[PDB]
Amino acid sequence: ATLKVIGVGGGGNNAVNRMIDNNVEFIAINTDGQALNLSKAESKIQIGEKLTRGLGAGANPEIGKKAAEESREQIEDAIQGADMVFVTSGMGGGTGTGAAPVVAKIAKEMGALTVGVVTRPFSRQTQAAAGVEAMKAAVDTLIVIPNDRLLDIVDKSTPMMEAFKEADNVLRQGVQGISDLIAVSGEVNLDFADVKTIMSNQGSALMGIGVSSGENRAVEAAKKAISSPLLETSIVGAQGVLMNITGGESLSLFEAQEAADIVQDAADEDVNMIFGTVINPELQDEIVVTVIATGF
Ligand SMILES: [Cl-]
Ligand SMILES: [Cl-]
Ligand SMILES: [Cl-]
Repeated sequence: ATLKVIGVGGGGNNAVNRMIDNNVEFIAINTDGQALNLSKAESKIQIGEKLTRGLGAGANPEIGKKAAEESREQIEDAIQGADMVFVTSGMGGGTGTGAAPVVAKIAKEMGALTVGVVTRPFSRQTQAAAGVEAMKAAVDTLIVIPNDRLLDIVDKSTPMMEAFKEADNVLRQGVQGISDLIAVSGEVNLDFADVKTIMSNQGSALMGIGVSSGENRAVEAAKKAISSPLLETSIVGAQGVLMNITGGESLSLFEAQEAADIVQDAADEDVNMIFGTVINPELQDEIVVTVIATGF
């Protein structure tokens, strides 16, 4: 499975520059031609050249949205061949904010599992909130992750793709009535209220993702999956919890039972829990635990 990481706008370009420093391709997209010159990505696309001709360096999301639509054909050609796509506009609230949803819409309408990666903190009248809402509408799964843990999505790409495929199958079948899902990785400083606005009023779920390898991998992966402030409060009171651990041939029943215990003890006593264990060679020595909390 081939992955493509697309940084949109100044923020995404800087994110992409850091992640370059494999089997993952990097694309940089921006309305600002001056900034793409500073991108280290092998694939660069300047979008909306007709639309932005004569303008200066602007911060209008609408220009970015229409810039991406003007260059739709160039974007499809660069994404062609991608199984999964990571789209992020990074720490910026300008054109990239508007272009990034369109890039995801293209990746999605091309049949690639499309993940929106949000590093910019948010919660309502900021441009950040508007962008996050727009991205949410366009992607299969939105994932919120600390800016300093950004390299994890490329470093641990194969386990992450298993987690996003799990979220995809949960949505498709409406497991435990879930119809809307946001993913979390790392020490994301948020509570359900900060994201309640932009999720469906019934069927909303939060998925924590923990990945680890080496010694005490199962314990660490399971604890990271529930260590985010967002999962710590949501897991308490959660009427339902979907728990899955996936590893390679080396995954023992001891590691699987321990991970389940850690999640069960954190969860409510009356919680309706579904436990899953999967032996998947492709993970090699990596472990990934997903914990989906619903029914708040
Ligand atoms: Cl899809
Ligand atoms: Cl930061
Ligand atoms: Cl699998």
